[PDB]
Amino acid sequence: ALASAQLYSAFDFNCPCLPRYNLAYGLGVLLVPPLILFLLGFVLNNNVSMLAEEWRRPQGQRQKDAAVLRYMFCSMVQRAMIAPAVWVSVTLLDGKCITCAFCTSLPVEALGNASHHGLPQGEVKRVLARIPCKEIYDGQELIANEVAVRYLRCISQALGWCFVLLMTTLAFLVRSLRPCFTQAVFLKSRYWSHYIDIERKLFDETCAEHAKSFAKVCIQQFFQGMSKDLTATH
Amino acid sequence: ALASAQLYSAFDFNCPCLPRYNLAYGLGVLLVPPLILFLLGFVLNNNVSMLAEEWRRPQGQRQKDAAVLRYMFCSMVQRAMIAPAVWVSVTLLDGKCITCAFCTSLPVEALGNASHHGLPQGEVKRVLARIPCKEIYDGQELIANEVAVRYLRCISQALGWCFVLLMTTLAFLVRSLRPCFTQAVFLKSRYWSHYIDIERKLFDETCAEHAKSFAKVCIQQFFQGMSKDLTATH
Amino acid sequence: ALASAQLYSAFDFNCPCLPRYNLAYGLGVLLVPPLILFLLGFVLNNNVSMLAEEWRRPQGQRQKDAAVLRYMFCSMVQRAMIAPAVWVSVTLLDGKCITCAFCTSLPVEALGNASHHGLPQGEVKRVLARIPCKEIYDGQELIANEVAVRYLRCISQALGWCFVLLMTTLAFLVRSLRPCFTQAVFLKSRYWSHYIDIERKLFDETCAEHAKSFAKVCIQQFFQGMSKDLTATH
Amino acid sequence: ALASAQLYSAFDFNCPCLPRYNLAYGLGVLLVPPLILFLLGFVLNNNVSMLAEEWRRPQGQRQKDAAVLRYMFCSMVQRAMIAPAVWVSVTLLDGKCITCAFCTSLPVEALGNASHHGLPQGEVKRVLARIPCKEIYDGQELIANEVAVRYLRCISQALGWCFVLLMTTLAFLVRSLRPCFTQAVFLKSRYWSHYIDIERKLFDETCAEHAKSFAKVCIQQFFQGMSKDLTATH
Amino acid sequence: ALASAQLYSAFDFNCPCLPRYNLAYGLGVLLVPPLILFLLGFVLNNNVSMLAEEWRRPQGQRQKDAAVLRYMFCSMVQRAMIAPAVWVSVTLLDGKCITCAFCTSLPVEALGNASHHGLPQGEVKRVLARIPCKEIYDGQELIANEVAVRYLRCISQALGWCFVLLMTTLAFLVRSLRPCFTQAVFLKSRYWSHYIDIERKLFDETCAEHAKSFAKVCIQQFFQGMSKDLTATH
Amino acid sequence: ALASAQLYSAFDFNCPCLPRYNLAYGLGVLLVPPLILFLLGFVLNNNVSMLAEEWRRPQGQRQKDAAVLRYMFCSMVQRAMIAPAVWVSVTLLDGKCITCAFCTSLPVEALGNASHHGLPQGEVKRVLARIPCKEIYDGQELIANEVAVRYLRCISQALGWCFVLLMTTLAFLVRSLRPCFTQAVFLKSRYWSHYIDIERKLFDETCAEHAKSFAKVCIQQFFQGMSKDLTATH
Amino acid sequence: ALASAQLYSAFDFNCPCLPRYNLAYGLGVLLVPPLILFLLGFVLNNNVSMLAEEWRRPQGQRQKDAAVLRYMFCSMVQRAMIAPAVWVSVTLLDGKCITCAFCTSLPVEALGNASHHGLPQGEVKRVLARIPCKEIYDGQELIANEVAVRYLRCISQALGWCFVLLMTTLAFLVRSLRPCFTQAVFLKSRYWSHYIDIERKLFDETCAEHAKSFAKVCIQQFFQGMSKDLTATH
Amino acid sequence: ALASAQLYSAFDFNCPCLPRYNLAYGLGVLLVPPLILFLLGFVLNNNVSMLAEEWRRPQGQRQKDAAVLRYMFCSMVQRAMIAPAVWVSVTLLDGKCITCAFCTSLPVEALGNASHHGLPQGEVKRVLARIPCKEIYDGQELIANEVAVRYLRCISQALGWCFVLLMTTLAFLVRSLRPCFTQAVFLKSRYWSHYIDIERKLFDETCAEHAKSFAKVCIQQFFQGMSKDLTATH
Ligand SMILES: CCCCCCCC/C=C\CCCCCCCC(=O)O[C@@H](COC(=O)CCCCCCCCCCCCCCC)COP(=O)([O-])OCC[N+](C)(C)C
Ligand SMILES: CCCCCCCC/C=C\CCCCCCCC(=O)O[C@@H](COC(=O)CCCCCCCCCCCCCCC)COP(=O)([O-])OCC[N+](C)(C)C
Ligand SMILES: CCCCCCCC/C=C\CCCCCCCC(=O)O[C@@H](COC(=O)CCCCCCCCCCCCCCC)COP(=O)([O-])OCC[N+](C)(C)C
Repeated sequence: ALASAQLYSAFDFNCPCLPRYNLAYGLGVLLVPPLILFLLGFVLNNNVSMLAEEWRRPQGQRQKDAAVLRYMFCSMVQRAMIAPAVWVSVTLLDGKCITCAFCTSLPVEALGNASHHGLPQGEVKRVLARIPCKEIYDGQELIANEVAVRYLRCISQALGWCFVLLMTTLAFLVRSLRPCFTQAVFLKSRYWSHYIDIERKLFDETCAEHAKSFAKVCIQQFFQGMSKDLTATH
Repeated sequence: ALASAQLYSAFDFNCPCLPRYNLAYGLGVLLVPPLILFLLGFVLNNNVSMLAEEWRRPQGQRQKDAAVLRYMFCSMVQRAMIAPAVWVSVTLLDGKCITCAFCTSLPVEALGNASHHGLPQGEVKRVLARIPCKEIYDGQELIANEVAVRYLRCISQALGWCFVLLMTTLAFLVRSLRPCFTQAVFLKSRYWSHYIDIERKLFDETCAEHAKSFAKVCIQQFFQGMSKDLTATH
Repeated sequence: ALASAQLYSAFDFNCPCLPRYNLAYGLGVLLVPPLILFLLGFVLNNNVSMLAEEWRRPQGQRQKDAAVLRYMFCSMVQRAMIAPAVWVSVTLLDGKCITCAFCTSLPVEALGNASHHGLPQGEVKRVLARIPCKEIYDGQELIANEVAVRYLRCISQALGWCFVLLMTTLAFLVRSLRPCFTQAVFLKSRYWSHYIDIERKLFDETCAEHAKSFAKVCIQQFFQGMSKDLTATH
Repeated sequence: ALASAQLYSAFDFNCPCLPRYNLAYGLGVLLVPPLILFLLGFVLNNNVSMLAEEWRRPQGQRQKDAAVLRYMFCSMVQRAMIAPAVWVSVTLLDGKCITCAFCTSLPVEALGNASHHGLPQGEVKRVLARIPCKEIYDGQELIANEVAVRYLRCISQALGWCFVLLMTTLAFLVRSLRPCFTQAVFLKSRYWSHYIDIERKLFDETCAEHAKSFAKVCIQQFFQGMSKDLTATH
Repeated sequence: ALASAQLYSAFDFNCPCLPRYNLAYGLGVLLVPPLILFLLGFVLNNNVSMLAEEWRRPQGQRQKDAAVLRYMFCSMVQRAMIAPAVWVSVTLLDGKCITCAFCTSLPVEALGNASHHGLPQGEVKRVLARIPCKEIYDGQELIANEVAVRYLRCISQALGWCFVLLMTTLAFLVRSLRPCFTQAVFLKSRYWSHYIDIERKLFDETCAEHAKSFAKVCIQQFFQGMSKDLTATH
Repeated sequence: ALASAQLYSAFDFNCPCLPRYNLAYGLGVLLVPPLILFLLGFVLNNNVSMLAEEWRRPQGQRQKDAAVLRYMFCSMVQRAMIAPAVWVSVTLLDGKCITCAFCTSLPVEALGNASHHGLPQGEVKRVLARIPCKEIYDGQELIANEVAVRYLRCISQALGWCFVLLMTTLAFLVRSLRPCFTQAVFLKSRYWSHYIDIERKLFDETCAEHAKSFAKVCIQQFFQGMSKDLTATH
Repeated sequence: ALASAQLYSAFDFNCPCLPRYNLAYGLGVLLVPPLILFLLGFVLNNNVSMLAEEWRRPQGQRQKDAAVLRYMFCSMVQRAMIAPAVWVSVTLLDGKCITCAFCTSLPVEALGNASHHGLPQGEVKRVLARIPCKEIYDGQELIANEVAVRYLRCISQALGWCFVLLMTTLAFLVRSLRPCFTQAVFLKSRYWSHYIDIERKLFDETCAEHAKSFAKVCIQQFFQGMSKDLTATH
Repeated sequence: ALASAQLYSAFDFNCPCLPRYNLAYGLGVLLVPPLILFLLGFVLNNNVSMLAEEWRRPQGQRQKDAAVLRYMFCSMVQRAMIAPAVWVSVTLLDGKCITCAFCTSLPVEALGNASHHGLPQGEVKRVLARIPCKEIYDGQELIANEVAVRYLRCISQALGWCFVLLMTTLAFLVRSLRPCFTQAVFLKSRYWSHYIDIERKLFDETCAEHAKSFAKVCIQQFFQGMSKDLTATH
C-alpha cells in the first residue's frame, strides 16, 4: 500500500501537448496503473489457487462448500481494493494527471481572456492544448498560463477530497453491516485456514525425518572405502 | 493523530483567485478533511461491529444491556474527536486556509488605502479576490498586498489559539466529571472486553489442535505409496 | 516539557503593524499558550478524577482525609507549573513576542532621533507601530529601524534572565521547606497510590480468569455441530 | 531483483548521434543486459548441476523421474524471469533507451515543422539523428528539439505500462492454473529437496567426528618430545 | 554540565550599543547565568532536604552528628561548582560577552588612530560604544573596526586560559588534600546514604504487600453481584 | 569484490596528452590493477601454503594425492577470477580508461571534419592526442571535442557489455559441467578441510591445558615470600 | 586523548597583529593548554590521594614501601604525558600557532623582496607584524603576503614531524627497557590495586546488609498506627 | 592500518616554492611518516619487552631458545611493514608529494615550450620551482602550468602501481615459502604465547582471592566502634 504512493515520485509525468493525444495519455496514467495493482493484489495472495482449483469444475461436486467459497472470494476482493484506491486519490490531489486531460476543453470566454481575438475554431484546440509544459505556449493572448493552471489544478482537488469521502464512507458501511458477515459461515473460513497451514508444517517434518532414517545407509559407502586409513599420519 | 499534522505538508494548498469560488474552496479544505478523519476513527476501531449487530434490532431484546451500550458508544466517539481536532487547529495556525476564504470581504477604507480610487462596486470583488497568489495582483493601488496578508493571517491565529483553548477546556471538563462515568456501569464494559479477547485466542487453539489430530490420517496416503523405496540409493 | 520549546519553532510569529492591535496580539501570544499548557497539565494526570469525585460532595463525609487531599492537590499543581514556566521564559529570550508589544511606547527623543521633525502626536503611533516587519517602514527619519530593535530586543532578555532567576529561586525555596511536606501526611499519600495501582492490576486478573472458565461451554457448540467430519479427507 | 533497478543509475546512458549506429546502440542497451540477468539467474541457483548431471545422459536410465525433472526445470525458469522483466520495464519508463533508438524514423511533416525546407532525403537522417544530446543540434528549423523529445518520450511510456500489464496478467494466469502444477508430481519435488539438504548437513557431522577420533594420535607426538620440561620454571 | 555549553548556542547575544548600558548588559550575561546554574545544582540533588530539616533547629539536638553535616554540606557545594565553572570559561573564550563590556574604555591614542581628530571628550563614549554591531559605526576615522575587535577579542582569551588554569589548579589541590577528607568521618557519610536508600525500597515493598492482602475483600463485592450469570451464553 | 568497485572512485584518472605515452598509460590502468587483485586473491586464502609445501617436492612421494591437489588448485584459481573480472568490466563502462588509449587512432575523415585542412601527417597525432582533458585542445577545426568523445565513449561500452556477456556465459558453463567436478574426488577435498580445522582447534586446547597445570608451581614462589603479612593492617 | 584534538576546532585562533604581543599570544596558546591537560591528567586518576596521604609524612614510617611508591608515581606520570603530547604536535601541524609567533623575525632580504625600499628599522616590525590576518596588510611592497605564509607555515610542519619522531622514539625506548620495570617491585603494585578495589566493594555489602537488619524496626511504627484499618473499604 | 589512509586527509600538504627546499620538504613528507608508523608498530605490540629482556644479556644463557627468538622477531617485523607500506603507496597515487619534489628537474625543451626564450641557467630553477601553488607563477611563457602538472602527476602514479605490484608480489612470495616457517619451531612459539596469557589471568585470580580473605579482619574495626547503635531510631 505504501509502495503505491512512493512509486509515484519515481514516475516522471509529462504530457505530450497534442490535440487528441492528451485525453488518451492523461486517463491512461489514471486508470491503467490501478488495474495493475488490482491484479497484483491477487498473485501476492496465497488462497488464489484454491479458488481456481475449486471453481474450475463446473459440475457442482465442489469440496469445501457452496457458501464458504462466496465468502472467501468476496473477502479477498476487499483487501485488493486498498492499493488502487490509494493510487487514484493521491494522483488526483496533484492535477498533473488531470490538468492535461481536459485542458483542451475548458471555457476561455468565462474566466480567461475575451471570447475571440482573431483565431478560428480549429486552432483553439491547437493552442489551448499546450497549456501544461510552460516553455512553449503560443497563447499568452488567449489566456494566461498562470491562471488556467489554477482553474484546473483546483477542480482536480475537488474530485480528490470528494473521492476520498465516498471511499471512506463505503469502507465504514461495509465494515459494520451485512455483506456475507454471518457468524456461522465465518467459522468455516477461519477453520479451513489453520488446516491449510499446519498441513504444510506437519508434512515437512515427516519427509525430512524419513530421509534422515534413509540417508545414513548411503554415507557408509563413501566412508570405509577411501583407504580406511589416513596416509598423513605421523 | 500524528499523521494528521504531517499529511498537511504533503497537501499543496493553492486558492483559485475567483470571486465566488474562494469561499467554497476555502471552507472545503477546512471542514471536509476533518469529516474524513472522523469516519476513519470508527473503521479503525474494532467494537464498531458489536454496536451495529446489537443496535440493528429495533425490538428491545438486546443482549448486553440498555446502559452499557450507551457508555461504550459515548466512549468511542470521544477517542475519535482527537484526530479532527488536531486538523482544524493546526490548519488555523497558518492562515492559508483562511486567508483566501474571507479575502473578498475585508474593509479597505479602514486599514488599507483610501475609500475609493475610481472603481465600481463590482470589480472590488474582482480585484480584492486575487490577494493571495502574489504573482498576478492588479490592486496595488487599492491596498498593499504585503499589508492585507498581515491583517488576515493575524486574525486566523486568534481563532487558532481561541479554538485550542475552548477545546482543552472541554477535555479537562469531561475528563473529571459526570458524563456516564459511573462506577457500576464501568465494570461491565471493562469486563465484556476481556470476554471478547480471550474468546478469539481460545478458539484458535482448539481449532488448530483439532486439525493436527485429523491431518495425520491424510499424510499417510501420499507416503508409502510413491514407491516405498528410493531409487537413488547406491 | 521539551515539547514546549520545540513547538515554538513550528509557530510562525508575525505582528500586525497596527496601532492598537499590537498590544493585544503581543500579550496573547505570551499568556494564552501558557494557559493551555496549565490545563493540559491536569488532563494528562490520572489522579484528577479522584479529587472531583471526592471534592464534589459539599457535605464533609469525604473518604480519604481532610488533610491528605490538600497535600495531593498542592502537589499536582506544582508538577504543572513546569510546562508554562518554560514557555514564558524561552519566549522572553527572543524579543519578537515583546518587541511588537511595546514598540508603540518607547521614547524617541531619548535614544532615537530628535524630539520632533514635523509630525503630529497621532501619526507617531501610526509610524512607530510598524517597527517590526522590516519591509514597510515609513519612519527612517524619526528613528533607525536597526537601532530601535536593539533597544527593545535587549530589554526583553533582561526580563528573561530576571524571570528565570526568580523562578529557580522559588523552586529552591519550596523544594527544601514547609509547604505541606510533613512526614506523617506524606506516608498516607504514598500509600493510597499503591492501593489504586494494584487494584486495577488485580481486578483484570480475576475477570479474565472468570471468562476462560466460562467461554469453554460456548465453543463446544460451534464445534461438533458443523458436520463432525471433514469432507476433504482422502 | 532490487539490484536490477539501482544499477541503472550507475550506468550512464549516452547515445552516439550517428545515422546507423543509433538503432544498434539503442536496442543493445535494451536487450543485452536482460540476457545477462537471465543466465545469471541460473548460476545463483543450486539445483542447476543436478539437471546437467541428469540431463547429460541421452540414454533414458535417468534416476529421479521422467516427469519430476520437467517440473523442476519449468519451475526454475520462472524464478529467473523476474530479474529481466524488471529491467525491460523500468528502462522503458524513461525513453532514453528508446528516444535515440527510433529518433531517425519519426515523421516531421505530421507533428513537427513543414514537410520540406530545402534539404535532400539523405541529410534528414543526418540531421534528425542528433535529436538527443541537446548541445549540437543543427535542425532547429526542421523540428524543435523540445517537442520532438516529448513525442518520443511519451510513446515509450505507452509501451512501458502496456508491457507491465501484459506481464502481470501472465503471472496472474500461470500462478493459478495448469502448467505442471499437479498435486502428485509436486510432492516428489518438495521431497527430493530435503534429501539433498540433510545429506550435506549429515555428512559434515560424520567426517568431522571421524577426524577428532584420529587427530589425537598425532598431537601426542609433538608434545612429550620437545623437552618434557619447561626451562623457564623458577 | 554538557548542557551548559550547548545552551550558549541557543542564546543569541547582541549588545545594545549605548554608553552606560553596555557595562550592565555585558556583565549580566557573564554572572547571572552562572548564578542560575549554582542554585540549580542544589534542587537537582536529593540530600538538600535533610540539611534544611536538620539545620533548621537552632537548638543543638541535631540527630546525625555535629561533624558529618559539615562534610556532607562541603561535599555538595563542590559538585555544584562544575556547572558555573564551565559557563564562565567557555563564554570568556569568545569575547562577545567581553568585547562590548569594556569597549567604551580602551585607549585610542595607543594602538588605534591619532590621539585627537576633532571630537570632544563626551562623544568618544558616544562613538566608541558602537564598536560591536558592525553595521552602524560612525567612528571609522577614530579607530578601525577591524583592529579594535582584535585587541579586545584577544584580551578575553587571555583571561580565558588564565581562568581555566587557576580553576584546574584548585581542583587538583582540593582533590588530594585536607579539606574535611578524614577517614573516620567519611565512613559515617557513606553509611547514612545506604540507610536512606534501602529505606525507601523496603518501605514500598511492605505497603504494596499490605494492600494486596486487603484489596481482595473488595473485589468480591463487584463480582458475584452483577447477575452471577452471563446472558450472552448460547 | 565490492572493494574493487569503490576503490575506483578513490583513484583519480587523468591521461597525459602526449603522442606515445597515452597507449602506455591507458592500458596500464586497465591491466595492472587486475594483476594486483589476482595475486592478492591467493595471499588472502589459507590453503596456499599446503600447495607450496606439497608441490615443492619434485619427487612424487606427495602425501595428499595425485588428483586431489589438481582439484584444490583449480578450485582456488576460480574464486580469484571474480575480483579482476569486476575491475576490467566496470572500468570499461566508463571510457576514460579507453577514451585516451586509442584517441590517437580514430579516423577523422569518416565521422569528424573534412579529410585535410592544412596539417602534415605528424601533427595529427600531435593534435588528436589531446582529445581528453578538455581545457587545452588546439584541434577544434579538425574535429569537435564534444563529438569525438561520444564516438569513443560509446565503443567502450560495447566492449563493456560484450565482455560481461562472455564472462557470465563462462561461469554458467563451468558451474554446471565437467571441469574436475567428479563425485569421488570431491569428498576427499571436503574431508581434508575439516581435518585441518579441528586440528588447530584441538591443539590449542591441549597446550593451554598443559600450561595451567604447570604455571601454578611458579606463582607459589612470588607469593608467601613477599612478607607473608600485610603491614597496612589496622 | 581524542578530546584534545577535537577541542582545537572549537577554539577560534586569531593573532593580534601587534609588535610585541604576538610572541606572547603565540607561545601562550602553545604551552598553556598543555599545562592544563597535564594537571588534568592527575585529578582524573584515582591513586593521586594515596601518594599525598603517604608522601605527606616527612618522617619515613611510610606504610606501603620505599620503592613501590617511586614506581607508582613514575607510572602515573607516563600516562599523563599522552594528552599534552597530542596537543603540542597537532597544533604544530597547522602553523597558525607558529605563523604569528615568529612572523616579526624572518628575513626579508633573503626570500622576500629587496633589502630596503625606504622604511626605517622600526616600522619593519610595525609592518611585518601584520602578516597573518590577510585583510589589513600595508606591506605588499616589502614582501608578498602569499609567499611569507608559505615560508613559515612550512617551517612549522618540519618541527611537527621532527617532534612526533622524537616523541615516538622515546615511547619505544622506555616501553622496552629499565626505568623501574623490575619484576619483583611490579607484583607489589599490581597486588595493592586489587586490595583497594575489593575493599570498597566488600565494605558496601556489609553496610547495606547492616541497615536492612535495622530499618525494619522503624517501619513497624508508621504502620499499625495510622488507623489499623482502611476506611475506603466497601 | 586504516588510520594510515584517513590521516592523510587531515594533513594539509603545501610545498614551499623555493629552489633547494622542495627536494627536502618533498621527500620528508614521503619517508618520515613511514618511519613513525614503523616504530609505532612495535610499541603497540606486547612481546617487545620479552625480546629486550632476553636479547639484553650478551652471554648466551638465554632462556627461551636460540631459534625461537629469531622466529618471533622475524614475525613481528612483518606485521609492522603493513602500515608504512600503505602510506608510501597512497601518497604516491596523488603526485602532490612528488609533483613538487622533482618539479625543478624536468626537461622543458622536450615536452614544454621552446629550449630558450631569454633567461639564464640560474633563474630556470628560480622559475620552474614555483610550478605547484598555481597562484604565483611567473613562467607561463617557459611552460604551461596546466601541462607540466600532467607530466609529473602521471609519472607518480606509474611508481604508484609499480610499487604496489612489487609489494604484493613480495607478500605472496614470503606467505608461501621458507623464511623461518618450519613446523617444529612454529609449535614452540605458539605454545609460549598461551603460557604468557593464562599466567596473567591465573595470577589475578589468586591475588584478589588472597585479599578478600584478609580485608575482612579490617572492616570489623570501623564497624562495632562507631556507636554500636543508631541514634536516628524512632
Ligand atoms: C527500489 C526498488 C525499485 C522497485 C521497482 C519499482 C518499479 C516496478 C515496475 C514494474 C514492476 C513489474 C513487475 C512484473 C511482474 C513481476 C512478477 C513476474 O513477472 O513473475 C512472472 C514472470 O514470469 C513470466 O511468466 C513472464 C514471462 C513473459 C516473457 C517476457 C519476456 C522477458 C524478456 C525480455 C524480452 C523483451 C522483448 C520485447 C520488447 C518489448 C511469473 O513468475 P513467478 O515465479 O510465478 O512470479 C511470482 C511473482 N511474485 C513474486 C509476485 C509472487
Ligand atoms: C557497490 C557494489 C558494486 C556492484 C557492481 C555492479 C556492476 C557489476 C558489473 C558486472 C558484473 C560482472 C560479473 C562477472 C560474473 C561474476 C562471476 C564470475 O565471474 O565467476 C567466474 C569467474 O571465473 C571464470 O571462469 C572466468 C575466467 C575468464 C578469464 C577472464 C580474464 C580476466 C583477466 C582480465 C584480462 C582482460 C584482457 C582482455 C581485455 C578485453 C567463475 O568462477 P566461480 O567461482 O564459479 O563464480 C561463482 C559465481 N557466483 C559467485 C555468482 C556464484
Ligand atoms: C578506508 C581504507 C582505505 C583503503 C586503502 C585503499 C588503497 C590500497 C592501496 C594499496 C594497497 C597495498 C597493500 C600492500 C600489500 C599489503 C600486505 C603486505 O604488504 O604484507 C607484507 C608486508 O611485508 C613485506 O614483506 C614487504 C617488505 C618490503 C619492504 C618495503 C619498504 C617499505 C618502507 C618504505 C621505504 C620506501 C623507499 C622507496 C620509495 C620508492 C608481508 O607481511 P605479512 O604479515 O605476511 O602480510 C599479510 C598480508 N595480509 C594481511 C593480506 C594477509
